[PDB]
Amino acid sequence: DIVNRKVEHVEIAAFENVDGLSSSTFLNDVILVHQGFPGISFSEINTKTKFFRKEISVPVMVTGMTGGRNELGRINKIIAEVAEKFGIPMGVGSQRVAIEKAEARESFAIVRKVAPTIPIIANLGMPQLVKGYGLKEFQDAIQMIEADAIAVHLNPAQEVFQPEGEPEYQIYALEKLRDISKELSVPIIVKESGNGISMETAKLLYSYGIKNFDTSGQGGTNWIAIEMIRDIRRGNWKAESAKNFLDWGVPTAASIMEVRYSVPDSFLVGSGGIRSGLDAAKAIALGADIAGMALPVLKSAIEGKESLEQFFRKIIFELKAAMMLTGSKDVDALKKTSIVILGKLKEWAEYRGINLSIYEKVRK
Amino acid sequence: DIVNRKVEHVEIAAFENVDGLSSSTFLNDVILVHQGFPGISFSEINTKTKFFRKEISVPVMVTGMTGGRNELGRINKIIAEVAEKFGIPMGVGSQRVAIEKAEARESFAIVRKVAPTIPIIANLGMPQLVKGYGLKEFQDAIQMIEADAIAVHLNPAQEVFQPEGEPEYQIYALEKLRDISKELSVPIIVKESGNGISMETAKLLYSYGIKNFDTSGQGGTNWIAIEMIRDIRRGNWKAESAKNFLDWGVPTAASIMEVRYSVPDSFLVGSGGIRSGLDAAKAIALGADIAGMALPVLKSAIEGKESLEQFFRKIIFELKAAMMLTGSKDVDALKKTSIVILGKLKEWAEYRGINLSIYEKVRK
Amino acid sequence: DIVNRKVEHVEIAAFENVDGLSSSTFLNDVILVHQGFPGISFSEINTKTKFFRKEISVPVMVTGMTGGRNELGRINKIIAEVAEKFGIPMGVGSQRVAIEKAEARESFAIVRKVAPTIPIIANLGMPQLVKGYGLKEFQDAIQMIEADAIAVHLNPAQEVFQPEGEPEYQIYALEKLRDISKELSVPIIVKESGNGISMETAKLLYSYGIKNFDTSGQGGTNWIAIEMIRDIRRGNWKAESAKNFLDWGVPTAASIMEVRYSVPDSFLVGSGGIRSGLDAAKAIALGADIAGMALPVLKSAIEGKESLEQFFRKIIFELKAAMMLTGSKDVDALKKTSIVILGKLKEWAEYRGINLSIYEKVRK
Amino acid sequence: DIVNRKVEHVEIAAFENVDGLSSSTFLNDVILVHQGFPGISFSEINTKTKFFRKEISVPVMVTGMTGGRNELGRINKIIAEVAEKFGIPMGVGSQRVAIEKAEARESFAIVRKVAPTIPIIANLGMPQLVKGYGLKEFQDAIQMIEADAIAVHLNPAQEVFQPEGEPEYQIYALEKLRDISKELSVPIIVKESGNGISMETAKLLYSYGIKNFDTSGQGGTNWIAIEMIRDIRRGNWKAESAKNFLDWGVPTAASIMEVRYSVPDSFLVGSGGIRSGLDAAKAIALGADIAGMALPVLKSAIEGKESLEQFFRKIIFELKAAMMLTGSKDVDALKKTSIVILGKLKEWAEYRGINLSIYEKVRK
Ligand SMILES: Cc1cc2c(cc1C)N(C[C@H](O)[C@H](O)[C@H](O)COP(=O)(O)O)c1[nH]c(=O)[nH]c(=O)c1N2
Ligand SMILES: Cc1cc2c(cc1C)N(C[C@H](O)[C@H](O)[C@H](O)COP(=O)(O)O)c1[nH]c(=O)[nH]c(=O)c1N2
Ligand SMILES: Cc1cc2c(cc1C)N(C[C@H](O)[C@H](O)[C@H](O)COP(=O)(O)O)c1[nH]c(=O)[nH]c(=O)c1N2
Ligand SMILES: Cc1cc2c(cc1C)N(C[C@H](O)[C@H](O)[C@H](O)COP(=O)(O)O)c1[nH]c(=O)[nH]c(=O)c1N2
Ligand code: DMA
Ligand code: DMA
Ligand code: DMA
Ligand code: DMA
Ligand SMILES: [Mg+2]
Ligand SMILES: [Mg+2]
Ligand SMILES: [Mg+2]
Ligand SMILES: [Mg+2]
Repeated sequence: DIVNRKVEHVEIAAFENVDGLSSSTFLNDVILVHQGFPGISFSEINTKTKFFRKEISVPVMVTGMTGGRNELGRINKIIAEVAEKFGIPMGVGSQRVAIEKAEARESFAIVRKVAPTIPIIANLGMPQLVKGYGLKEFQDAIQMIEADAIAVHLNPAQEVFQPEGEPEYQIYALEKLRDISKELSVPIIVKESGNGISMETAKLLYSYGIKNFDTSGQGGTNWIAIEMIRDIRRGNWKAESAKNFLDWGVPTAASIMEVRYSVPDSFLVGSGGIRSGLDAAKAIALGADIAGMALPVLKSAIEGKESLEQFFRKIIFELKAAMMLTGSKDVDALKKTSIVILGKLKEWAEYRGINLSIYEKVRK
Repeated sequence: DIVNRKVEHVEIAAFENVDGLSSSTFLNDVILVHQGFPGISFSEINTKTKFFRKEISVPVMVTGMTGGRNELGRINKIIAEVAEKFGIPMGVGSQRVAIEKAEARESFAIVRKVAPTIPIIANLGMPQLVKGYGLKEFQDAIQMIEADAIAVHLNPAQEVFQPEGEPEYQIYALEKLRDISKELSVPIIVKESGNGISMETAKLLYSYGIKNFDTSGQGGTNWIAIEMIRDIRRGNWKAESAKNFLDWGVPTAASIMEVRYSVPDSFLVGSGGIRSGLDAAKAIALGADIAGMALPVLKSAIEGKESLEQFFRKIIFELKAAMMLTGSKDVDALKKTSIVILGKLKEWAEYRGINLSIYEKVRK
Repeated sequence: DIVNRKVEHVEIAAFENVDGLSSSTFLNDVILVHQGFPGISFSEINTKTKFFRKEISVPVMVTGMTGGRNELGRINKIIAEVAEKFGIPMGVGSQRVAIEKAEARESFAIVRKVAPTIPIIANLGMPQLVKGYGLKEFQDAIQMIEADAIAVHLNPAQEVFQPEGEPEYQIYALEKLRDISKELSVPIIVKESGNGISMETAKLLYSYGIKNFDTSGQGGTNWIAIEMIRDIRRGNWKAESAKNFLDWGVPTAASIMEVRYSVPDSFLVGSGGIRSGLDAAKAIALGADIAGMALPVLKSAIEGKESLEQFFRKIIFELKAAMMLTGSKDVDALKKTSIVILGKLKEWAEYRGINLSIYEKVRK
Repeated sequence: DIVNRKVEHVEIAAFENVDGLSSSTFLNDVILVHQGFPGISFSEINTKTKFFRKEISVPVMVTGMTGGRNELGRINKIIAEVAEKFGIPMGVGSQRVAIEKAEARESFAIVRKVAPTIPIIANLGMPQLVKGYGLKEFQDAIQMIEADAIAVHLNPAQEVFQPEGEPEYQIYALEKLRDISKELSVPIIVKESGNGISMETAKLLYSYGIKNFDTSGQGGTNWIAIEMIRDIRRGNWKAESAKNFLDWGVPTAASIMEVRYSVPDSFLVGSGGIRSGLDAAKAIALGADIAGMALPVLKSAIEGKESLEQFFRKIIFELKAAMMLTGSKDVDALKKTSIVILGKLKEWAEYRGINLSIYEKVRK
């Protein structure tokens, strides 16, 4: 039944109009300054970077999406086996369903079988921490796929408009998280799910010992939109309310600035509407350590293994083109390449007290 | 015959194209900062607030609209009985017509019969104070519905383009108002009617002892548009002039900033184009104490009692969603939640001498 | 054949698409702050103002347009006789044609016959001052209509794209103008013709003793557009060049700011795209002493005497509405009423060194 | 093969939709302030200016485009013979092809035969300097057309998306360039090719002794677009990546500011999307010494000799009109005429540390 929500999610995300629906990443307001004389050759560009204790080929990850049933597991298999081939890390979808029903454990375990070397990242929802999940459930999720880290997702926006949502985010869940990090063998990433991390949220999380964030800003997959659709589907009256919140949240680019600025030493994934290597480059240049993608990976994986390899090839090339044309020989150079910030993103930062000068210093 | 204007008003407002016609609230320029970790549960959100001496369930009021005849009174009945059920305060329409003709007194009295506990707010027009209304007419309007307060409306824009308008706002009417507040048992609210309160007007009113304002800014019901339509209807030449003034006035959001800034200790209703709980939340967060609605309430009440209950349910839910997602446990927290101010609203405030730093201080 | 240009001008201006073609007044960037409590009555609004030695009913003038032939003179008759009735001043079109051919003298003389009391303003082009016009031609034009002042028009943009244009503006023409003002019985106004006065131009003119300006900015009648059309009409290749300059010039609102700021004690007419009393009010509020109109007056006059009276009635009413709603009892109050300056106009002023604070001081 | 790319380039540029495709020059953000009193006559406007050791009639050049085959040479012949007639300098296309195959030497040599007096500018690509071109190849290209200077083009963006591109820009190529300037009889100009020169690139080039730049910014011919088309044409997968980079680069206007600001004493050609004399005037006023055009010259030359003479006539007239209407008697006056900078260009400059005050000083 929760496994039904799992298929509905994938089905709506893949085939319905929810990518950037009434939302914006603000990435249009970010411009990488072209360098007519790059000072490097294309083939000497090096895209390698660290991902905790491992090394990855490209500063891009597939962020968690699905699992919990068979056709969901065979998607996870396609994603993971291609991810392995390209040396890029992969998060799995929420593992709640695999703690609840043991038949679902396979659709997540397949990932480590077929991707033995890349970082794999586990996934559990924050609301579970208030509803009695603790150290052992976390250890289960982790060692079920031999995870290199665990992602705890923030989705209060989604839970609110969900027909069946559990919108409970009592502060005590953070005390519990902080305790679970005491004795977890792997690091915790806190990620949003299409609505973005603000500087108040980041600072709070940091004050409880969280050092790794994933922006998941608005302008990508619109989870409010997805739940609106589920609501329309069962004539649930919340549908119309959801419509009014379609553009709620921190746009991805704003979130990257906000997190980097408020917690300078963070490890930061810039995600939420990354659709090209150009988007990925902007996010990294803007302040992220790596870029994250979900929806476009799903869409390719559904079409098949080679479709997804073609996709990763395209992303990688686009990224390298952006690096080439900014004179960035490696990921570190990209992180400090010249940018222009315009428009609504500029106004956002100004109002939010982000000093553009001290910001430029912090991102390098 | 003035009872004809009363039906025409309702008929045009309800069924013709006048909501936000060529006008804007500037509320698009206000963004509530999403909090991925709210720190509260949805069901522990408390929406209660004070409304003078009484307590109300939700920081929302129905602002005055109509009365003066029978089908107008049965609308007032539907509005008031639903308002009672939800614990939200209700203003009645201008009571001039009930001071003039005694047959109209019923269409206002019904309100207190069917809504014994919520705050009810009386209504008289400012131009009447120049045309010989005084303490007794005020007391009449008040005790005719056992009002908890009286709203005196400013409508010079409307009076100008009205075919039959009385555009007289001599300063002496304020001396009279100030004298009437001497010996009125209830407080006075001064409200606009679709064209907004500026800081010059607020400061003037304050200097005469008025402490409670209702912004009624542009971007909602367009009263200049309504009178243009009445003018077109009787081939009155003023119709075309009215067309040129369709976007005249202070946008709601600007007005809320202006009044809060210029009179910090005011009790402020933020109204004019509030159409969702999101709009209500923005207005409160921006600086209002409560949000006010008229037109969408009318439209639902015309459709029937349950239609209106469905409407209030939707508004309330939307509001609580906004509170949830900003980590606002109660109305006070919402009043000091994080916002972003962009675009034309920002330019408006900057030009008008509204220091954004001292503004942030004042709203908290 | 210069009398042919005269008819072509009127015919194109009246019946072809040239009003605000690709141009803008920037008046949308000027907002008059609505006053919910005006503090005055509509009927006590006084619209009288000085126009040199005379007094006029309304702070509006009809700026010069035509004359030089019979159907042109009967337009001038309609304009002047209605202008007399309303107590508003009128400029005539360029009188070159009446100095050249004596048969054309009637189409200008009719104006003083039918309008004995209002200020009448003569008209000669600046390029004539380089081509041997002097004190006597000026005196001729003046006493031919018993002018209360003479307007000398700047039209280099127009002359450039004119098929037959004389684009000669040698500095020496100013020495000559300065000398002609020595012994002229009436004041000189220098006006543009759809392309606006900059602060460099105003300062220069001032340094030669000119104290009265008429902005005639872009966003109204587009003279480059008119000459483009004349060019298209005789397959003259300049047509396409003219197309590229369609938005050349200082927008009216920018010009008003520029002239007022650079020459604070100037008498300033704000003209170029004034189409409503609202436009007129904005121009005056912005810094003009009076507002000027040409094209919409032509269009009405062509339709007939009563059509034009209806037009002036509409303009006057609109103006008084703007005054009413800003609490402006008279023209002086309007000149210092509260405004907001946004958008492109704001950027224009900032770049041009117009300090917004010292500007606010100067306009009062 | 390489001579095929040469024809394809011309064919796509001339007949396909690639001029300003998804790109912008930002020239809309530059406004020349109109002067109602120019202070000059149109016929006394002098458009002469220096181009290294020679004098040219107009501050405009034809920047390099083509050559390498016969129908390409007869285009070069039309361009050069008209350029001679008008006294405007002409760059040739890349001469790589004429170093490689001797049959191609004629299509470049024709230029000096038919244009004996104007400056002719040679052309070689930067990537050739890493691939073993040196002093002798440069001297070949130079004396093959008796060049007055040599342009070395930067095209890394193009090389990246080219199906057959050589994206190699190792720093060592600059050491080589700097050495080649040791013993070249003529000056070197470094030009981009549709993607613009940034201040980092300019400063770097300057630090290696380069003093002459050609902005070739985005908003004109879109070379990424051209290669996308070549890619689509051979089902090369890069096509879709190129689509994501269609608006990559420094807009022309931004580039002119950037180069002028970062290297004040530079000789600067402002090119990339110059389509009218108005565009040319803006570029010069903005900070360029001369304006450069390519695509519109190609398009006319393809139509024939007289078509191209008509084109240069139109450009020249437009330029003089702009000069007239800003009171610019000569090129120097235009270089210091009054401008307004708005919009996205303003934001670009502000973020990039271009102080608008010190900028105004530098451009005069
Ligand atoms: C079908 C599907 C299902 C999920 C998601 C995505 C999709 C499309 N995402 C959210 C995802 O990781 C990401 O943060 C956002 O979707 C924004 O990225 P994109 O815009 O999709 O690239 C997600 N996040 C998470 O932490 N737990 C979950 O189980 C899921 N579920
Ligand atoms: C039919 C109708 C009639 C009235 C009104 C409204 C409507 C729709 N409103 C104005 C109202 O209280 C409010 O200030 C504005 O309409 C802006 O709010 P909305 O945009 O309608 O939510 C109103 N105001 C008032 O003070 N006296 C009046 O009698 C009325 N009349
Ligand atoms: C038919 C016609 C002919 C003329 C004009 C206008 C029209 C429409 N105007 C220009 C006019 O006075 C004014 O400055 C501009 O037209 C801008 O005002 P409007 O936009 O027309 O209100 C004008 N100006 C002038 O000084 N001498 C002239 O003879 C004329 N000729
Ligand atoms: C057909 C064709 C071919 C070339 C070019 C252009 C065209 C249209 N241009 C680029 C040109 O000089 C200029 O920098 C850009 O095209 C921008 O100017 P326009 O937007 O074309 O005016 C060019 N540049 C260069 O340095 N070497 C080359 O051989 C060519 N090739
Ligand atoms: C984008 C996202 C976080 C999806 C999972 O949410 P959910 O509440 O359906 O899953 P679970 O309840 O298993 O966390
Ligand atoms: C928005 C508003 C005040 C409507 C009532 O106007 P009116 O002029 O019909 O009211 P009254 O009955 O007080 O004249
Ligand atoms: C707008 C304007 C100034 C029109 C008169 O121009 P013109 O050149 O036709 O008139 P004249 O030849 O009389 O200067
Ligand atoms: C715009 C431009 C530089 C076109 C020539 O590119 P190319 O790579 O064909 O030049 P080359 O012949 O030097 O490789
Ligand atoms: Mg959950
Ligand atoms: Mg009334
Ligand atoms: Mg003339
Ligand atoms: Mg090459």
